[PDB]
Amino acid sequence: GLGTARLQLVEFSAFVEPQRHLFVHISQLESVDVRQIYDKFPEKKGGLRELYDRGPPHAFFLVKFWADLNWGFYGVSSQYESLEHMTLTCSSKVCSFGKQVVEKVETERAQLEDGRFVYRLLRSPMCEYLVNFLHKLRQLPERYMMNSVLENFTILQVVTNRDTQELLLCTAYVFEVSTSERGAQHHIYRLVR
Ligand SMILES: O=C(CSc1nnc[nH]1)Nc1ccc([C@]23C[C@H]4C[C@H](C[C@H](C4)C2)C3)cc1
Repeated sequence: GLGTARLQLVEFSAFVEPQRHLFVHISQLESVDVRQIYDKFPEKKGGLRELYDRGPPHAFFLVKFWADLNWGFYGVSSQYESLEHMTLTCSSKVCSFGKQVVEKVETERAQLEDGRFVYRLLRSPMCEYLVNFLHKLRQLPERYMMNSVLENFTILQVVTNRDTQELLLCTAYVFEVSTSERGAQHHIYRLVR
């Protein structure tokens, strides 16, 4: 369960269309030390270090993906939900070799549905950098080469209460490549210290 009392992730996927092909997908708990991965994110400000210091720790998660790169419109879809009416700020930092190369900030207001509030950020066009990176990563002859390249590639997703500036969720994404026989997969972890 990737979430807290105030906010949970319902679904998340990154895909390409001409049906959809999902490179990664979450639809709806072990632990990992944050110390392990200060290096793969920015550090001197707004880093994983600074954010985890502020807390709360229970809002910090790690997701390892094994992506399916064997298959247009390149999109990302995400959905959150909560019991409180809120307006969310969703920040996404793509990092290469610890350095931020993309920051994407989006806003989504609560939508009342079935006795709860949903937050649907759907078919958001995948940024030009990742589309370009993806088509290159595709070219590689071996999976072990893809994994070598990917071990210096991470994403940091921060979801804050726009109105109260409070952190609701912080997710760290790291990536490997799966085979065709073994579909896309994910393993969600809890960040601790
Ligand atoms: O994390 C987010 C939030 S959305 C966004 N921010 N900028 C653009 N889009 N999206 C996300 C996630 C994962 C992937 C990728 C990364 C590797 C592995 C696999 C195939 C491709 C290469 C693409 C999954 C792209 C995007």
